[PDB]
Amino acid sequence: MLRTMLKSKIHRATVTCADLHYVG
Amino acid sequence: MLRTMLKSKIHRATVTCADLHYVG
Amino acid sequence: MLRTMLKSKIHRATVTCADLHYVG
Amino acid sequence: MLRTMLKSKIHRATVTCADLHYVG
Amino acid sequence: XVTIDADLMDAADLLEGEQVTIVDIDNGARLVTYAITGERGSGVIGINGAAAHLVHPGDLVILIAYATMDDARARTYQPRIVFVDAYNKPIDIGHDPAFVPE
Amino acid sequence: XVTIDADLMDAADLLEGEQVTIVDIDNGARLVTYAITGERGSGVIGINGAAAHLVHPGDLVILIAYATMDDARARTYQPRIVFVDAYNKPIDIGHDPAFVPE
Amino acid sequence: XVTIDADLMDAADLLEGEQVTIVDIDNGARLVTYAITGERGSGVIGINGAAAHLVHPGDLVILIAYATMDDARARTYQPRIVFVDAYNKPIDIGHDPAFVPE
Amino acid sequence: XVTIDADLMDAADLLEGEQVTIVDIDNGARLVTYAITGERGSGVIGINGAAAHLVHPGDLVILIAYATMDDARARTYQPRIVFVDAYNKPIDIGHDPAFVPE
Ligand SMILES: [N+]
Ligand SMILES: [N+]
Ligand SMILES: [N+]
Ligand SMILES: [N+]
Repeated sequence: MLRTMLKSKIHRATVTCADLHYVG
Repeated sequence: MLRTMLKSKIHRATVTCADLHYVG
Repeated sequence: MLRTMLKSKIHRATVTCADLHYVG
Repeated sequence: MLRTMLKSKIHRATVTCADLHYVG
Repeated sequence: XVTIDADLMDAADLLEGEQVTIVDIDNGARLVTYAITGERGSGVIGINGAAAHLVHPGDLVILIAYATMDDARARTYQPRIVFVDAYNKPIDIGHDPAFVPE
Repeated sequence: XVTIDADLMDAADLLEGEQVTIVDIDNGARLVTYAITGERGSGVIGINGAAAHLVHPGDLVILIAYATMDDARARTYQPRIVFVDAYNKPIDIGHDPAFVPE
Repeated sequence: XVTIDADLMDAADLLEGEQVTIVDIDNGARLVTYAITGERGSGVIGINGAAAHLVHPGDLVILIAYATMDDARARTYQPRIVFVDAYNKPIDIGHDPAFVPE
Repeated sequence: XVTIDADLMDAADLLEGEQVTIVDIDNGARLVTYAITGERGSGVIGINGAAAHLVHPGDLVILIAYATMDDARARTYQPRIVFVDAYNKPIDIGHDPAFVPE
């Protein structure tokens, strides 16, 4: 039987940019 | 082949606190 | 490698009851 | 241990039709 | 959650407790829950608890379950597709999610 | 996230870090997070961070975890169903997600 | 659901029935469904049923599938990234989800 | 999606392409995407495409990845928890998702 477990957390990170046309 | 099955349920629990700045 | 695949579909089913206080 | 990884991407595709009564 | 006629669960290869996605044709709601066995032959599609905020009696819904499987198996896998009538009785069972009867 | 009384985690077979779906009876919110161990016996059901936008103190919530398993195992699998009282103390543990006590 | 040109499914390593996430550049909708094979070479990206509440004709969408795999495999895994033109014809196939042609 | 400083990906044990849940402290948005490697040491947390409908520059976000594993392994599993400063530089790495430094 398989459980789903938290493995990574980066917390209270500040978004540096957010735009509809940027791809990555 | 793998199925996804309910394994745990805690029901009609009352939320004791809920705040944006608490971490855990 | 594992893929996630559709395995069951029941379609255009009519909801017979829907209420906040029924448990199951 | 299993990771969930992106395996397929089709991007900036144009939706050719979208209707509530079409099944597939 | 969702209470499903045992006949419909069997027809669709759904086990009690199996995760199930519900999508609502009438209002577009989409949610994830699990199946609860309903009285066999009653035609019950019952929405219980929290999900009754999003799904209402008389709505047309689609019920979906997924499986995880090896790549080799997925290439030959055949889903269980159950078409029902106005009384939630199974009238057709096949492999094609887009098939409509008559 | 969600901080859960260790007694409730044990009763429900939840591990620290285990993924958990929360659904809110009062407002219909549905979200996915993970369990954090709360002080044993305190009755804490604490909603932390971002999830406090959707869940508020005094709300009635259902906490759900899922397992992935072989088809053969899923046919005999028995969930851990924990019914709690007004103080979030476990009063009944069984196999039936739809069972209600008294 | 979503009906996809068979050419696009092949280019992207999508099987019929494979789970697919759709995100909508125009309105920000995000939903999970499965792929249905569309007429090869037609350029069809068809949204059927409930999902038509959230996605509309002419919208720009991204289609995503995920795989679950062993940690060792995930470190060397290469996705199948398919860039399409204004007519939903595949013009570039590579490993980099952020690559844009010309 | 989300473009993450390579230093942060390494600190958090995230691979390029790995599925990632984003939750937004400021507005409560919750979405699922995948990680894209960002310029090492730049502090980039970039939201690209459709997700920019839900997440805005200057927002405080939490980034989460999950693993699926055998029950025996899950009982001893230790997550990788990365606390960052105002410039998205890693200042603490530990096992406790609820730990806050100083
Ligand atoms: N993108
Ligand atoms: N937190
Ligand atoms: N319930
Ligand atoms: N459909």
